[PDB]
Amino acid sequence: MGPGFDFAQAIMKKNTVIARTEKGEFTMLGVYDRVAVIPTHASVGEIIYINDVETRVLDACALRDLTDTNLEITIVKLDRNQKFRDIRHFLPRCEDDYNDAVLSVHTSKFPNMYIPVGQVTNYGFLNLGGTPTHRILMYNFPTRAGQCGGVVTTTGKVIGIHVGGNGAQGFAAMLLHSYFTD
Repeated sequence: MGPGFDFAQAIMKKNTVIARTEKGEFTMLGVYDRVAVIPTHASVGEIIYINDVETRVLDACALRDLTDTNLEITIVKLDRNQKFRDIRHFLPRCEDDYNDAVLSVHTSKFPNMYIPVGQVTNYGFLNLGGTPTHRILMYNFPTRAGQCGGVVTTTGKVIGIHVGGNGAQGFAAMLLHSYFTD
């Protein structure tokens, strides 16, 4: 409908796959080469389904900050025959607040879904499903089950992946450029 949705659509069309684990179907953001991200509660194992194709996991790392607190991001390297478009230059370098964000989801249940969520707060600490979690972004939109792994964007930036909600608010884990230095 406008330039926010335009940027969101460009990321969804080239940099997402549908990931399936024993814990469900998730939107998965490809970042560069064969490296992607997914919420840690997806419980990635040695094998994952990517667009319904059986795929070996070459590496998976559940990120924690330097205080050994959960960040809810798992970085996965996939034994896939094709690289993602490199989108690391769209990642923010520091923790920040944002205006006018879009949450975009692509699953069997919610295809081609875009949600304008408005203002995004640097919320910080969240008790997420009983797990102390840091670097949480918050938006005042009643996001529901199935939208986990959803990409949060602004015009020109990919800022986070959806990891939960409380029925009134939705929460995303920050993506930072420093996670994907190779």
